Amino acid sequence: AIHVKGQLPNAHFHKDWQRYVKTWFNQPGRKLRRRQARQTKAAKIAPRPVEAIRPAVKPPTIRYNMKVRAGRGFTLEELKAAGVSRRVASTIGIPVDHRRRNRSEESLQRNVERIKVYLAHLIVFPRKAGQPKKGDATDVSGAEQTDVAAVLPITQEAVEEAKPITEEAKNFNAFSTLSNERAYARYAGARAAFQKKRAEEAEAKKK
Amino acid sequence: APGLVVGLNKGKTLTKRQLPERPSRRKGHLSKRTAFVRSIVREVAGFAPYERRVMELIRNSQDKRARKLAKKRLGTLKRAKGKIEELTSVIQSSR
Amino acid sequence: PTHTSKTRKLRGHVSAGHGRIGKHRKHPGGRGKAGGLQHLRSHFDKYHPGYFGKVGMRRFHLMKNPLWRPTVNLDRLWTLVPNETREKYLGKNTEVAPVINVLQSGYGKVLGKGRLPDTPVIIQTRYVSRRAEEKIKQAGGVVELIA
RNA sequence: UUGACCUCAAAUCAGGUAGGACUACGCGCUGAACUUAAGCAUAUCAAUAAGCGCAGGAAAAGAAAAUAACCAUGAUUCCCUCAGUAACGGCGAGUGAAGCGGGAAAAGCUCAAAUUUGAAAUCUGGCAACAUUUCUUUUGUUGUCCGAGUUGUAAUUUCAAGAAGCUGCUUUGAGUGUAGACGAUCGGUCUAAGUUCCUUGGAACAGGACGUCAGAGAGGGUGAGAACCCCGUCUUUGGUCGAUUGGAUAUGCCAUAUAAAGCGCUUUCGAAGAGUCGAGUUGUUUGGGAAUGCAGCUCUAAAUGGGUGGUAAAUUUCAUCUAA
RNA sequence: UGAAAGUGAAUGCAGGUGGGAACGCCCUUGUGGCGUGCACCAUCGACCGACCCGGAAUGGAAGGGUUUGAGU
RNA sequence: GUGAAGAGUUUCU
Ligand SMILES: [Mg+2]
Ligand SMILES: [Mg+2]
Ligand SMILES: [Mg+2]
Ligand SMILES: [Mg+2]
Ligand SMILES: [Mg+2]
Ligand SMILES: [Mg+2]
Ligand SMILES: [Mg+2]
Ligand SMILES: [Mg+2]
Ligand SMILES: [Mg+2]
Ligand SMILES: [Mg+2]
Ligand SMILES: [Mg+2]
Ligand SMILES: [Mg+2]
Repeated sequence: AIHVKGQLPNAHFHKDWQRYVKTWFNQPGRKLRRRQARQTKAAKIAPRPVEAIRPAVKPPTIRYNMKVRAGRGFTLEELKAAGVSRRVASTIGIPVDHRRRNRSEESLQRNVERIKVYLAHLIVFPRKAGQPKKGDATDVSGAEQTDVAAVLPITQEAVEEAKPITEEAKNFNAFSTLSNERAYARYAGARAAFQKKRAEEAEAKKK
Repeated sequence: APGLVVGLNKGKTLTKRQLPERPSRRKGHLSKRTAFVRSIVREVAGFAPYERRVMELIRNSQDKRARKLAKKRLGTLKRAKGKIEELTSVIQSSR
Repeated sequence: PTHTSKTRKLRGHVSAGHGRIGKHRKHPGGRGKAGGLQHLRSHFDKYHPGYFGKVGMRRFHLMKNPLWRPTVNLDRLWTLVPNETREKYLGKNTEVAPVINVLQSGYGKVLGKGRLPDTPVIIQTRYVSRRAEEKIKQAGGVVELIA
């Protein structure tokens, strides 16, 4: 029974847990298998990059919206503005995300720049060898499998190292502004319901 | 849009832009062909028995009773108010 | 390892340390922590007061990301900046003042514990305590709020 | 009277097909109690054992009627984290997920709703010919006739759109054998070296002396501990076969290639799944709390409608998705 | 810290008092006196949160409190 | 489900 010092025990071992114990003795084996699959895939799709180029997007929620990460695929607007048809995008390793949209010019411009850099570094082989066509390249001899992250890395946003302190900043009251702004949002509804009572119940005064 | 994390128009200020039309959001619109088909079907099929009962209460100016019956028949009040307005238009369409 | 265990020492001692009178029976006061209100009360009330009962409101579907707000005090503010930035501004007279973006160091609110050196600095933060803002302003610096 | 059509039969009719087994893993149904709660009924054991149906090399899931509430994200699955947390619980014993974040892997699509209506443009079967083959064992092509099909088979479209019209733009799939190599492999071997002497012993594979090879001193065999006795071990090419336009000038050549896609302004448009959604109620289930999922029964929709937004309700906004 | 919305840690040498390790200095041979005072404990305050006050639409600044917290 | 009388725009015997 309980008589020792420490936390009251919590162990969730009342089912037949030994029946479903998962061990990891295959962890180095799985690691070797996965590396061999990557090597097999790389040799098969060569000289195409092993990884497709991805957009840069901002993660949701206030915990991560200060960061930048790879997204699933480029938006239809982003492909349009970079001069790439959506049916052609997949044929040259550009993923298409029909779900994501560009709510701001910054997201659009950032990813349009990624596509433009990709296209400028891209060597499209002609469909028929030795008969170059529009949109292709005529110097395919120096083609090799290269990492997209070596050419188009995901870059985090930089900072202002230093700047002058203006008189406007010196007069700014940060704490009071935070308290006022929170109070203003908090009592917006009461203010709106008050405004109805301020201008509607007074209408009987006319007649 | 102060650029703070509190207040009415909180959040970082970026360059806003117009999102393109998503055709999936067109759902719920009434196409002219579908409206024509439904008018024909309403001619062939009549009214459901509860619809006749609701219209009768509407024609006798028992507005609360019609609302109680339509909500009781359809479930929610929101569907009832839409149905009573539709049946009210029918009643006035005949007048 | 087993060679150094007390079990090895009890070989030849009949009761294995569990007594001849009371023994080492199966669960003689029940299993787990059962009985905190009845026969284990003198333990629960002495070492885990507050265990039984309810306190406070429920909150359905809590999501902790909108609540995220780790804090940093004033005495750590200058430690967030690189060594080269400290040497350039800390203690000097410059036309520009360094910017310390506390959010990119992983903090959502600047709190007021400790003291600041007497150099101007611009503190970019989502939130700041009142006393933290007063001490930043006394050092000649400012707080600029961000999202 | 016959014939047509419809519906319904029969045949050892012509050709097919299902069952049984394997159950580690997989998808469901049904479903305990021991046990824990120091008794015990809710609870727990457990959405477990037993029982029943059904698969594959994986299965299931899957291109949002999804998140969120952000500067937003972006099918599914799995791992780490979230987290023994929010929550459930004779709030007792006990139980207990999810969004974000990091990582593995990544891939996207098909229908139904449209008048081809200056042409059912679609499909199966029989018969015949002609090809083809892991293969006389396989797999098709054409012709013809008969059936199917307008109670709708094709074609453009699937909301991410798109279609019809106004106006401007470039142009592509298949056989032969080389080198580079590559799957089954091989007449399978160029692949190295002590079986000398002395002692003990039934036997030398032991000890000693003298040598050797080593990209080989892994292992096994042989009359006792053998790198050099035997098989092997290590190292490294040349004979085939087949996938052989997979890559190269893939040359040398087949002759695919004459009419189908890309963006581009303007319009008017833009069909979008019903006893289903939703509501009540009963049972069950869940961490899901005035119902999380499932199921019965009652009621039963709509067209900017409808779903979701984790506290019941009425109203008003906003966001996001687009079910059956 | 608070159930929560929230708010969030220096009057001062990061305080005072008592004991105190180690060190230094004076005696004069004692279990000495003097000065700093680590750790730790007891203790008087200060500071942050909750709570209870008066208290000159929204905010709670200065002033307080026998209290309260797994704080500084 | 389909029809007839009766009861102070209806559903009860
Ligand atoms: Mg005994
Ligand atoms: Mg006894
Ligand atoms: Mg019991
Ligand atoms: Mg017992
Ligand atoms: Mg019993
Ligand atoms: Mg079973
Ligand atoms: Mg099989
Ligand atoms: Mg499958
Ligand atoms: Mg879709
Ligand atoms: Mg359970
Ligand atoms: Mg649909
Ligand atoms: Mg059941």
